[PDB]
Amino acid sequence: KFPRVKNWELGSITYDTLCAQSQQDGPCTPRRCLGSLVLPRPPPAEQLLSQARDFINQYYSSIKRSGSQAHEERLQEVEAEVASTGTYHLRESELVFGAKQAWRNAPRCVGRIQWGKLQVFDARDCSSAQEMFTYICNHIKYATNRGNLRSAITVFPQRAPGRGDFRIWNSQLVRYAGYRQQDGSVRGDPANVEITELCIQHGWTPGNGRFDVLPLLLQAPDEAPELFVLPPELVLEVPLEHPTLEWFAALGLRWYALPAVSNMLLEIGGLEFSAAPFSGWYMSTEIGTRDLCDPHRYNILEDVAVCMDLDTRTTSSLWKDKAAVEINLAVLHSFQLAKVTIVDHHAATVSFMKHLDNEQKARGGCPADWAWIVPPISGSLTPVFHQEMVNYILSPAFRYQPDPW
Amino acid sequence: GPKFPRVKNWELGSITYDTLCAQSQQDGPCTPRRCLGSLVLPPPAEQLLSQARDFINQYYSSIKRSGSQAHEERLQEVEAEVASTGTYHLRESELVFGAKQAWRNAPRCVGRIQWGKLQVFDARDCSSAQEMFTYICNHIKYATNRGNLRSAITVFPQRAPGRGDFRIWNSQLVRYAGYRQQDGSVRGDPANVEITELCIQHGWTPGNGRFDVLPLLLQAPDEAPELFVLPPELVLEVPLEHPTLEWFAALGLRWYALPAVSNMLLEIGGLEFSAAPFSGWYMSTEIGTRDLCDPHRYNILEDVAVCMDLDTRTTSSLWKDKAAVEINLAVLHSFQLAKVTIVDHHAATVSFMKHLDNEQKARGGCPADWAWIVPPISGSLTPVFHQEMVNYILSPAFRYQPDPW
Ligand code: HEM
Ligand code: HEM
Ligand SMILES: N=C(NCCC[C@H](N)C(=O)N[C@@H](CCN)C(N)=O)N[N+](=O)[O-]
Ligand SMILES: N=C(NCCC[C@H](N)C(=O)N[C@@H](CCN)C(N)=O)N[N+](=O)[O-]
Ligand SMILES: C[C@H](O)[C@H](O)[C@H]1CNc2nc(N)[nH]c(=O)c2N1
Ligand SMILES: C[C@H](O)[C@H](O)[C@H]1CNc2nc(N)[nH]c(=O)c2N1
Ligand SMILES: [Zn+2]
Repeated sequence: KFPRVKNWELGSITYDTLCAQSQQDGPCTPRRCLGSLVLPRPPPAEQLLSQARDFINQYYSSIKRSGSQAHEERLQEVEAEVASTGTYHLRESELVFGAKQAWRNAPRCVGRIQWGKLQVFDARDCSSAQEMFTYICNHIKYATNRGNLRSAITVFPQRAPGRGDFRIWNSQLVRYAGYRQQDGSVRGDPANVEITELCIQHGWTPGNGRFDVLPLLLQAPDEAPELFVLPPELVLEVPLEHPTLEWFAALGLRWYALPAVSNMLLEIGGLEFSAAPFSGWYMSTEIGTRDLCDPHRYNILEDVAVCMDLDTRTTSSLWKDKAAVEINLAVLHSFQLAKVTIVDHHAATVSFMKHLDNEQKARGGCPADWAWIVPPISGSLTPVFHQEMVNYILSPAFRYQPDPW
Repeated sequence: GPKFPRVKNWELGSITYDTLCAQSQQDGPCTPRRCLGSLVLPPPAEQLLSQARDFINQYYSSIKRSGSQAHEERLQEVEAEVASTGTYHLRESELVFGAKQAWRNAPRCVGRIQWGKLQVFDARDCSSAQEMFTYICNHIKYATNRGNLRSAITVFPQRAPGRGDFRIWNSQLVRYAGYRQQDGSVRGDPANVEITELCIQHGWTPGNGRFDVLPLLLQAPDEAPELFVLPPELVLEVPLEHPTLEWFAALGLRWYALPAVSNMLLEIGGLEFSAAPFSGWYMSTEIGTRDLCDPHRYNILEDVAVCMDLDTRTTSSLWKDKAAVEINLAVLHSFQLAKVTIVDHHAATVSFMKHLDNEQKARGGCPADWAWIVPPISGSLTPVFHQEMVNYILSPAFRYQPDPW
């Protein structure tokens, strides 16, 4: 029934009872495990109503007023609206609780110890792409806070039956352009070649650098997306330098301060918010290891290794490993020097272990995706590597959705 | 699309579908409700017959005589033998095929590109613990081959109804003792404290070093295990030194050349070989990262970092990452200098990607455990991190079994 969960470094054991609350299926079956796969392969009134009731029940339990008079009336309100219109609307307080629970429930997030502190901006009164842009600029300004980053989420209008969705085409609010060139090489970020081309197609005059901030493509229901350029002063960037390798700064690398996912769907009580960008702060390995070292991304490993005069002739000199460590150290040093919030992978995983213990006491478990929680470098040097994890889907939740184009 | 799991490589953008998983006849630990992929450890003549028929079918398919008169005759011979004795026995060629397939099918082994090159030593005529020791010493001599390691497996008699099992109590043929200290600490390998104590309880006079090779505790059917000391000349070890850090040699670290798992059960056609030690050669991270750096093992990170004069007072200095890389480099360098076979994690993972492609063409897939295939350091710097994997159980197989005590 309840899975037994062991930590091999400490020998401690726990049982996950929270998974019993999962009402949505994952990709695995007794025949085969697909845990390492990245992506998965009006609604029934009864179904929506059951999801709504469960959520409202979650909400009243959180404010210690379960079964109260307020609880009963709210349940009747939801019942009334769904029966007459096929859908319903959340009160702002419920939306706030819901957004925090969705973060708390995200199996792939190692930063969940911060779940209770989230600034929620209600943007459900948005009726145009231009209004979306204003809300997004205010989100960025509040979240960045001159380097003292604050977690936030802005929630745009929910999906509605037979009507197009509000969407942000960009995968993050701040991303660097990727320009395809003659022989097929890429200047900038290869991961963003498609969005860059769409921006150009929608009238953007492209730059030609390696770190050009992309404009936003915002879309209101059933209308073509509109292009908006972020005011440079709102986008805080950090030039990268190394504490002892004087020549590193000359590589001309930099990264933006604010990580802000904008392509995920927020589901709360059966309602779906197709545009609900959220942001916290970076864990250093995201930039130092994946963005800068992935072979299909900036792929700077060899350049740095050569500068360090390492032997790139064979794998056994571990030049890739050495270069990677220095690049991650540069990221940490640079953000600290620029006074911009960032967390290293050791600190982040240590806090996640504390989060697991807190949740075991609070809810009897914590859904977690081991392959995503363990950092991309120095995996076993962190406590999470030695910790067995149980992965499952709880609601409220953040989920992937199809690209709008 | 195809009704089989779709598998993507995110570095290359390539896609394959796994059709081999359709051949699995044993369920794993996952369900649609929750994934337990990160967990380490999650006869009826009628049942035995089905497993035996499947295996014989696999064997005749491998030699391209499926459906032949010989295939049908062998199936009848197995049914007749099980009918009158309750079990059956494998032909020499069937055992060789079976042992190679068990390795080929092992989801947690990154060295499977070598699967077709396994020397299978038949020891099914073994009748005493003394003879088991002779077979084991012969395995070690052949496999070590003075540093030019050769993959091998020695198969002792299968389990038989009502009769005791043949068992090797040690987890590996070569392991270092772990001595619990007065203050509660451990001198040596913390992972081997239990087996060490059992050896002492069975008459072994312990040493007092950090790298004392343990004696073997061998068990013949229905007899107390017997103690055997391995002749030092047969156990090849490698003193550890670093290519540029001259003081590393002074730490007095060392490791053995031969990795030889001895506590796993080899299952072929329903038959169970409780004692079937196998050995290949080490991937450097096994020693440099797990054995030497795990907190619950030798735990030498701080010692090395202090010698490197790193800032061990803060996580952001990445002292653990820096020390781990140098320790792994020392292991590679030392084995190479000693002319002892070893493979670095970059070379091993590249060879495994080739294996995946070979198996896609040969069998339509390859069961693989992502959490185990991705190395413990520099995960995303290797190609396997970016490769989705499907995990499932195929037989013949190597399985864990309960400790004999
Ligand atoms: C406070 C600092 C935070 C830290 C350090 C943190 C860190 C991380 C990291 C390292 C990842 C993996 C990213 C990747 O590899 O692509 C991640 C994923 C995720 N985080 Fe957090 N996070 C933070 C705040 C937030 C906030 C504020 C939310 C939402 C309210 C959130 C929701 C998620 C979700 C949904 C994912 C999975 C996204 C995906 O599947 O691509 N995180 N986070
Ligand atoms: C030829 C060189 C080989 C290399 C480099 C290699 C490497 C590895 C590595 C790195 C692991 C993970 C070990 C751990 O983290 O505990 C592993 C696991 C495994 N290997 Fe291989 N292997 C080789 C040969 C073999 C042979 C000859 C067999 C059997 C005939 C084999 C059977 C397995 C099995 C069953 C596991 C899983 C063990 C467990 O679950 O604890 N390997 N191998
Ligand atoms: N630290 C965060 N990390 C998640 C966002 C950055 C991540 N490294 C990334 O590049 N995510 C892709 C994932 C696309 N599926 C994106 N949204 O563009 N988030 N945060 O709120 O603090
Ligand atoms: N490379 C191998 N690795 C597996 C053996 C060494 C591994 N690092 C290890 O310590 N395995 C534990 C497994 C504990 N479940 C043992 N048997 O003592 N095997 N080989 O045949 O080449
Ligand atoms: C194939 C594999 O699932 C994929 O490369 C995953 C592994 N772990 C990850 N972990 C994090 N945090 N982020 C990622 O993008 C990935 N990618
Ligand atoms: C809890 C987690 O499954 C555990 O620490 C695993 C992870 N991956 C591993 N991978 C390998 N090769 N060997 C191991 O012992 C482990 N341990
Ligand atoms: Zn699974």
